[PDB]
Amino acid sequence: DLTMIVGTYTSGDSKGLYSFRFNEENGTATALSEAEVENPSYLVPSADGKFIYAVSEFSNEQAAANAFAFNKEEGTFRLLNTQKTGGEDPCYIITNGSNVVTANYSGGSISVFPIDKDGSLLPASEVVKFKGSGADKERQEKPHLHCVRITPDGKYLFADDLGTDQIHKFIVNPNAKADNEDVFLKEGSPASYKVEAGSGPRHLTFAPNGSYAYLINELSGTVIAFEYNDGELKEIQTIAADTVGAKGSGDIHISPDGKFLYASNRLKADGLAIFSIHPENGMLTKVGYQLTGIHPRNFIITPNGKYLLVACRDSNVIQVYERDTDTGLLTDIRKDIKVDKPVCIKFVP
Repeated sequence: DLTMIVGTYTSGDSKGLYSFRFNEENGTATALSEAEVENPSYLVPSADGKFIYAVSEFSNEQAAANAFAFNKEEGTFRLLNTQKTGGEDPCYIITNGSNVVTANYSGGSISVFPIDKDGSLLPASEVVKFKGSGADKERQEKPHLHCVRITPDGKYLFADDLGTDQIHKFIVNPNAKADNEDVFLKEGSPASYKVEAGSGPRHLTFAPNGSYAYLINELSGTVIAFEYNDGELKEIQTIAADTVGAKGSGDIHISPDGKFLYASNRLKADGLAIFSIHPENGMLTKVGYQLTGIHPRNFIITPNGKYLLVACRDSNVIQVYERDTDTGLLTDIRKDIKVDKPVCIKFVP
C-alpha cells in the first residue's frame, strides 16, 4: 500500500500530522501514527521519504517550518527541529533536496531553509519580501504568497502572489546548499508574470508532459492555462472553475495520465470542477462537476490514478472518490476518513 500523510489545523481535536497506509486498489485506509505540531497546514516529504517538512501556519512570530525524520516501515514521526520563517502564515512548502522553501501568506514573502546533513533545517537563509497591492481592497491590500513551485526542468521557481495578481519568477541554483554561500533563489527575468486583475493566484501545477502549467485563482475562481518552456509562461486560456462567484477556490491537480484537470471550490457549491485536457494544445474543456464535503481546500489523486481523495476541513473528513478512467468523472465510494480539519494530503514516494 501507499503511505499517506495528513496535515491539519490544530485548534480543535487534531494534534498535527497523521500517517496512514492507503490501499490504492480498494481505497481502504489504515491509521498508523501521529505527530503533535501546531497548524501543519501544508507539508512535503523528501524524495526518499526519510524526512517530512511541515509548516506551522501562524499569523505571528511563531510561524515556522518543521523538520521531521520519518520511518515509513513503522509509520512513525520524529521531530528534528523547528526554524522560524521570515514571515507570517507559511501556507505552502517544498524541497529540492538541498533547501526547503516556504510561501508566507501574511508576510508577503518566501523563505529558504538550507537542509543540514542530518535532514534538519538550518535557520532561514534567504527571505525575499514582495510589495504591491491589487484590485480587491479587502483581500489584495498587500502581497500574499500562496505557492512556490520548481519547474519540471528544475532551473526556475514560480511563486504565486494572490495579493498582487502576479507569479514571481526566480532562477534556481541547483548547487546552493548549507555547505556554501551560493544564493539559492535569484530574481529572474522578467521579475514576474501578470494575470487578470482580481484573479487572486493561489496554486500552480504542471502537466506530466512538462510543457504546460495551470493556475487556480482563489478570488476570480478561474483556471488559467499556460504553455511553459525554459522559465517562460505564456497564457493560452482562462476558464471558470467556480461559476457562482464564491471567491473561495482552492487546489488544482492533473491526473497521472494527463487527461483530466481538477480544481476545487469552497464557500458556495463546495466541490471540484472537472476538465478534459486537449492532447495537442493542452487547453481545457469542462466535462463535469462534483459536489463534495464542505471546504475542500486540498485534495490528491493516487499514483495509479484510480482514486481522488478530498480533504474537507469543515466536514472533518477525507472523502474517497473513484475516478472513471475515460470520463474523469468521480464516484463517492463511502470510505470517509474522519479527522478534525484536514487541509493537506500527500503520499510518500
